Amino acid sequence: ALTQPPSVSGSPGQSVTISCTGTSSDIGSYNYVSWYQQHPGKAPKLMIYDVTQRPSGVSDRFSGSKSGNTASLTISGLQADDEADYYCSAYAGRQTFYIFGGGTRLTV
Amino acid sequence: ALTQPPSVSGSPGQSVTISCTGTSSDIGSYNYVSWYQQHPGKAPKLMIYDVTQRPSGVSDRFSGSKSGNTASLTISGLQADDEADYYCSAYAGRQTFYIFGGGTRLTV
Amino acid sequence: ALTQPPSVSGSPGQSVTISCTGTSSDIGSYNYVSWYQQHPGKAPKLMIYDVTQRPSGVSDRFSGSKSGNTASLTISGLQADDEADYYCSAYAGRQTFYIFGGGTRLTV
Amino acid sequence: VFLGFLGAAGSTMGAASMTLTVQARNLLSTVWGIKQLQARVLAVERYLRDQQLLGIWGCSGKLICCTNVPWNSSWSNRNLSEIWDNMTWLQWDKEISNYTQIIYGLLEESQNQQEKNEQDLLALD
Amino acid sequence: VFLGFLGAAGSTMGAASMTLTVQARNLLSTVWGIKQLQARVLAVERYLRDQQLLGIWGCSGKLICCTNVPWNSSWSNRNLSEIWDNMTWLQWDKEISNYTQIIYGLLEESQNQQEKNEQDLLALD
Amino acid sequence: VFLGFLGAAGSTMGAASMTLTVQARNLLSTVWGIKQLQARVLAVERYLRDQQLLGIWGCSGKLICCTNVPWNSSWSNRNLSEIWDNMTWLQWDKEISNYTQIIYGLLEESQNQQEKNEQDLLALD
Amino acid sequence: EVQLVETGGGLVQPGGSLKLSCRASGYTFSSFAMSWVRQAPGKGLEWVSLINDRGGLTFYVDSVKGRFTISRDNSKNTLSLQMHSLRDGDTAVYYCATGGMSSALQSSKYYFDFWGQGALVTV
Amino acid sequence: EVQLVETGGGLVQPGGSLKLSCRASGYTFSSFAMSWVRQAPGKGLEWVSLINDRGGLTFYVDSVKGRFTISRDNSKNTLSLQMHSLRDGDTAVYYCATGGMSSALQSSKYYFDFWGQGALVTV
Amino acid sequence: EVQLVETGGGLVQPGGSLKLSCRASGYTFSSFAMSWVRQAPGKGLEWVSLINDRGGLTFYVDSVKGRFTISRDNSKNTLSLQMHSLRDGDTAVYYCATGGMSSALQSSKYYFDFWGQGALVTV
Ligand SMILES: *[C@@H]1O[C@H](CO)[C@@H](O[C@@H]2O[C@H](CO)[C@@H](O[C@@H]3O[C@H](CO)[C@@H](O)[C@H](O)[C@@H]3O)[C@H](O)[C@H]2NC(C)=O)[C@H](O)[C@H]1NC(C)=O
Ligand SMILES: *[C@@H]1O[C@H](CO)[C@@H](O[C@@H]2O[C@H](CO)[C@@H](O[C@@H]3O[C@H](CO)[C@@H](O)[C@H](O)[C@@H]3O)[C@H](O)[C@H]2NC(C)=O)[C@H](O)[C@H]1NC(C)=O
Ligand SMILES: *[C@@H]1O[C@H](CO)[C@@H](O[C@@H]2O[C@H](CO)[C@@H](O[C@@H]3O[C@H](CO)[C@@H](O)[C@H](O)[C@@H]3O)[C@H](O)[C@H]2NC(C)=O)[C@H](O)[C@H]1NC(C)=O
Ligand SMILES: *[C@@H]1O[C@H](CO)[C@@H](O)[C@H](O)[C@H]1NC(C)=O
Ligand SMILES: *[C@@H]1O[C@H](CO)[C@@H](O)[C@H](O)[C@H]1NC(C)=O
Ligand SMILES: *[C@@H]1O[C@H](CO)[C@@H](O)[C@H](O)[C@H]1NC(C)=O
Ligand SMILES: *[C@@H]1O[C@H](CO)[C@@H](O)[C@H](O)[C@H]1NC(C)=O
Ligand SMILES: *[C@@H]1O[C@H](CO)[C@@H](O)[C@H](O)[C@H]1NC(C)=O
Ligand SMILES: *[C@@H]1O[C@H](CO)[C@@H](O)[C@H](O)[C@H]1NC(C)=O
Repeated sequence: ALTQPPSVSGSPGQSVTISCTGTSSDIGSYNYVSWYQQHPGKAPKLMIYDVTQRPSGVSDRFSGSKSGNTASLTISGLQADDEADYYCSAYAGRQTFYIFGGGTRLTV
Repeated sequence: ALTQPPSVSGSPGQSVTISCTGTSSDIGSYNYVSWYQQHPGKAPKLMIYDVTQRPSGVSDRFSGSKSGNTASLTISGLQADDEADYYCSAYAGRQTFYIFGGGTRLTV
Repeated sequence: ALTQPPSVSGSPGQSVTISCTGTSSDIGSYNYVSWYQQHPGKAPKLMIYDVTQRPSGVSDRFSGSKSGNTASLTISGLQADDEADYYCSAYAGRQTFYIFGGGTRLTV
Repeated sequence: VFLGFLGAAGSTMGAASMTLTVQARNLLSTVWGIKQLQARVLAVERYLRDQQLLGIWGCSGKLICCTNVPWNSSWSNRNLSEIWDNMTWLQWDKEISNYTQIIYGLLEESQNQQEKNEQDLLALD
Repeated sequence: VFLGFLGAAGSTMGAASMTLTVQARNLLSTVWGIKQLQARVLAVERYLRDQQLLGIWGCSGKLICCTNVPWNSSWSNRNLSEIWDNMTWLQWDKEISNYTQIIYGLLEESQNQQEKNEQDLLALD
Repeated sequence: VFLGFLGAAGSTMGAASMTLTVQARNLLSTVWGIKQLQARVLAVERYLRDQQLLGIWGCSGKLICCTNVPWNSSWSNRNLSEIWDNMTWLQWDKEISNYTQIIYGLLEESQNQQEKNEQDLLALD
Repeated sequence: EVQLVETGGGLVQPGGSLKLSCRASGYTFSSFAMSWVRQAPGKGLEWVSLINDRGGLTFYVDSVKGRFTISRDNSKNTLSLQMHSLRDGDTAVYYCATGGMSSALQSSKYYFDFWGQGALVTV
Repeated sequence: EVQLVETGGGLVQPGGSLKLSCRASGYTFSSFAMSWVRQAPGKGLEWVSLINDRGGLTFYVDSVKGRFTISRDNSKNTLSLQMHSLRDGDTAVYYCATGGMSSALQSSKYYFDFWGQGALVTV
Repeated sequence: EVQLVETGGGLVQPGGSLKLSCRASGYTFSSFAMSWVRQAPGKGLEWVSLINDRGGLTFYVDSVKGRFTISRDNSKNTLSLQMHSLRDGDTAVYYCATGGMSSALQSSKYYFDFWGQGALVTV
């Protein structure tokens, strides 16, 4: 699995960064790290894919980056809707395909 | 290995059923389950093969069946000669070929 | 790893034998067992290769032999220079290539 | 080269399957010069048509090739003993020639084509 | 046999890649007798030249063969969608014919040759 | 194509084994028209005989193929250095031509045939 | 416009069986690899299984390797997940999603683009 | 009419070696896969090794993989089991049996049809 | 006449990186497989990695499989070992040696014939 902080706190207008530590075999080997946002009680939504890329309909406020074995999601200009569970996902190779990190609660 | 009851008891004229619980990878994957009868102090003898089929020289009193991951041997019309150790055998795949269950003593 | 005695003692003029016990998969499977001599504070030097063969510049005093899963290095006519750490090495196969035994100190 | 050629023609199919190389080695070697050249060219292109058929399946460079096409009992409902221990290849060909084209079509329809495409895709992950 | 021959010629390359066997089956079948024989012999040796090219790479007996030659953006800088979903094989050939020989040279220079030698050496350990 | 053809003929066998593709690419391309056609047809069927020999062993579509036939010291008792670093392929052929047929017979007798049959059987378990 | 609706979530006894289905609309179903990802109620997401666009290749997490079976029908635009010998650890909301892989003739889609509503399975 | 007689069972020191043999009669020896199955005295049966009809393919249980070697001679109608580096866990009555597998040109014989008498090995 | 000189041993923080190099002279560099073998200061020798004569095949011990990278340049007669995510267990004197394997056209060289001086790495 991917180590993730259980909670990150912020206020509107600032910028927060949720980290995601993984093994060298998954995040240090492949540039396929993605971030999902699950509002409470609804399905997840893809916010970031391929480390940096963004889907269509996602603001520039969500951004992604990677460094070694650690991938980070930066959320800038916090708002009320941003309160969600932010899940990490990494492609871990042919044998084990996808490993999800523990969900991170954002409090605004 | 295959889980088998250590002992089953009966009287002449009734019908008893010896069970054989196995993993999904062996009994739940292949229809190759066989039953041997080893009288004390002599070699084993094939009583059932391929779950249901019978060899030549074996009475209809011995029968076999399967359900999910559990294979059963039914012996009807018990007699004195039926006192033996009844062994389960299952083909567990290419890597591990054959797994035998613990012997079951029949008392008549 | 290869089990080796931590120490072997002798005097000049005698003949000593350093043993090397290994698994059947490495010494009992391949006739590629080699012995290195590391004087203190310097690099190792190949003394024996392919169980019995000797490099160029190595005296007949160093000899090697094998029996089952145990390979032995015989040093005859002990001298002052022979004080060293004698290391065993075995080719353990395609997956794990080389396994070294624990160094053996020779005291003269 | 010619020794044993078709010698197992009357053997069982199981026994004749151990002699495939004697019958495989023997498929490759004025107006009459043109006749001999036409014969040689015809033999060459026939051999190449057979090899192409083997290659569009997964059976390239193989005299025995296992496939992923299931056997249909509409083609033959005999058990392996009747086929490989009681029958010969000539009798089997006489029995199965009506479905041979269906079998060839199935061999190149899905199994080798979808296999190849799936190996194209499995070389991505 | 001739059915569907070149029918996907105007299809996308991705869609035309599912019909390779119809165009692969169709490459193998007095003075005019000599003319017909010359045509047949030429077709045979052409087919064998193509198969030899496939075989000196790792692509023997295969209609789709993945290699270890990286794609260079000096040959084509289009993304997979423009190639396999927007373009046809004729247009792709027109675009890539200037580098085809470089690609063939790279296919037989290092990848199959060094692979084979490395498999020669990996069969020692 | 013709560049480097037989250039390593005087090289060591080890060094000439890195140039096999230059000598493999060069084996495939009125009364005199019949003469040229006979030459072309002969070259084609010769190439196909060699490929058939490679294919009845496990060496299909390969220029270097490792086998399961042990080397017998009755054929040559030289160590690898004398063969691959001191001798050329012409000298080796002169030395080993008396046993070549025995080696070919052993290559197609047991190793490929029993291997294939054993892979037929290993695809059952 | 993409919609993925799951049907078949319910209650099943331990050791039972269950067939989940996911119906897709709003896009080319046959051009997308599909995946099943489960979230236990208090825990996070866990990838269960994956199937390619043509339905020929199926991958599973080792915890459900011999028990689960992912399949699809492109004609009907349906994605099925058959579950056998259900254990207590399989209690979760199962989502059908589009992505996980792609063909060799497409860009890499190592991510789950469009998710479904969810289907609650309790053992 | 089938008979399978084992010879070579005896006493051997730990770390020793032993060659068991099994002579077969009453049937076509070369048409049958053979197997060695051992039963420790108070315990049940355990499959040891298997060899195909031609003698080219040999399979072993992982506990004796590098130590045991099954072989056969069809001309002599003999089945040999060489045992090296014998441990204390190998104490058992060894039975040679016919079956375990079959050729691709035969029906599946995933069972041991005809058993032998037995050969007692004690370490 | 054979000489193998190692350069690049030093101090590196945990989790850091380091490139060791080994320059060879006195023999045909391209005709020899190379190896890296490390000895921790109080402990014995441990094989780290191996590379063939052409530099195409690389083998590592499982403890450093995804972290270390052996390479060579035959034109320059250099053997490089790149080390990433260095742990505390990698503290050792690293020796570059000639041997470990050979080509199919050469006698077996399953041994390390000529050793280097050493390069001390401390984490
Ligand atoms: C032509 O067909 C006949 C059958 O009509 C075939 O005869 C069979 O030949 C084999 C091989 O010689 C015989 O096997 C041998 O049999 C005895 C036991 O009977 C045994 O001493 C040997 O171990 C060996 O297996 C077989 O008995 C015989 N069967 C019969 C007569 O029923 C014959 O092979 C065919 N010949 C061809 C295709 O050339
Ligand atoms: C010639 O080129 C045209 C495009 O200029 C190709 O037309 C395309 O044909 C395919 C296959 O019939 C159509 O797919 C179908 O489309 C609808 C949705 O539009 C849907 O009902 C079906 O599921 C199916 O996928 C496709 O729409 C159509 N595209 C266009 C007109 O843009 C045509 O295939 C080419 N013909 C050849 C190479 O023979
Ligand atoms: C014809 O035979 C001669 C030997 O009689 C071959 O000469 C050898 O050629 C190679 C390649 O040029 C030389 O290797 C080079 O040598 C020096 C060290 O001597 C070094 O600077 C280079 O790294 C390189 O390896 C080799 O020395 C030379 N050997 C001799 C003269 O004994 C020649 O290659 C053959 N030519 C053919 C088959 O075309
Ligand atoms: C076998 O052939 C019949 C027609 O003879 C066909 O309808 C049936 O689907 C076939 N079975 C299989 C399993 O392909
Ligand atoms: C094959 O079908 C044809 C159809 O005319 C029929 O005459 C022939 O008897 C059939 N052969 C077999 C072996 O069923
Ligand atoms: C691609 O081609 C250019 C010349 O057009 C060449 O210089 C370059 O090295 C090539 N790139 C690769 C990665 O081979
Ligand atoms: C290929 O190069 C030739 C050189 O004369 C040039 O005329 C031609 O336009 C080029 N073609 C392409 C497709 O770049
Ligand atoms: C080698 O050849 C001799 C005859 O020259 C033959 O008797 C011997 O059995 C052969 N050796 C092997 C191992 O095949
Ligand atoms: C091969 O055998 C023939 C038999 O006449 C003999 O003349 C010839 O010298 C032999 N050649 C070699 C290289 O041994």
